[PDB]
Amino acid sequence: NKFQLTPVDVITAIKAQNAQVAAGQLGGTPPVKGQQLNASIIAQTRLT
Amino acid sequence: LPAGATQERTQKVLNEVTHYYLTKEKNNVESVFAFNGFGFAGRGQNTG
Amino acid sequence: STEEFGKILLKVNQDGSRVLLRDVAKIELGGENYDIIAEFNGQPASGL
Repeated sequence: NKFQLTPVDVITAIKAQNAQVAAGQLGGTPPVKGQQLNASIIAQTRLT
Repeated sequence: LPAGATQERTQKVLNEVTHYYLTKEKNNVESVFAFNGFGFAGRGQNTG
Repeated sequence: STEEFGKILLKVNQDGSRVLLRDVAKIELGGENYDIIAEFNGQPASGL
């Protein structure tokens, strides 16, 4: 109440900040011709 | 191929494997089915 | 049809001009994924 929040705010924060996001790859199929780099893109990982 | 190697590179080497089998062994070889994408260590742009 | 898809309306501009899907992207039939190039004697192929 102090900060004008319900458990809905908490639940929304937890699902947003504790997430495993798939973000694709740099230089992935289908590729441009003459590409040397193929690396995974990493974004949010579940908290631990 | 090694870690990071783009599909395009793995194709060069694959086109070489088919070339050799279609010349140096023309008498024994019937066909080469080249699969630039997956091996048996895994799938990935660096395997074939 | 790719033609139907390109004619998808994304936005109407303030002056009244249309922003179509083909205005921001390249519609084309293609594959579910591009991870495996399979050549047969260096020709494009499919199979079972």
